[PDB]
Amino acid sequence: ADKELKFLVVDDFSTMRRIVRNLLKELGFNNVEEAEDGVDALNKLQAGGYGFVISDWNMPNMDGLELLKTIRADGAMSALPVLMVTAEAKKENIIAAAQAGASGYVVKPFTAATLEEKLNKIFEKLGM
Ligand SMILES: [Mn+2]
Ligand SMILES: [Xe]
Repeated sequence: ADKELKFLVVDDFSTMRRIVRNLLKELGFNNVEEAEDGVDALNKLQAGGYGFVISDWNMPNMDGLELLKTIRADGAMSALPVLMVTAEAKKENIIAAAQAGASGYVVKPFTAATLEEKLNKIFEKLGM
């Protein structure tokens, strides 16, 4: 995928945001920003330019499911790819997120390999 693609990384914990960001760097993506929750994320997406979103689920202000639903419901971002990266692993949460339009779902903890694999899976289906 285009190495200038702009990513938005969302999680309420810096450690994870940091892992994701560094991982993206390895893959060749430097246009990367961070957000700490749904609200903070929506504001930046409103700033335009974003082409991909990686997000956590449990976060104050607006959690990841809500963010996802909001992004898919907005005519201006509805197809924005959204990859869930969360510790929630119950099948019931995966269903909800998936039904809600998630482009992918990764469970924490995860390896460098797993992430890249999922990202490419999403690129592959969107022809990116
Ligand atoms: Mn969290
Ligand atoms: Xe994330």
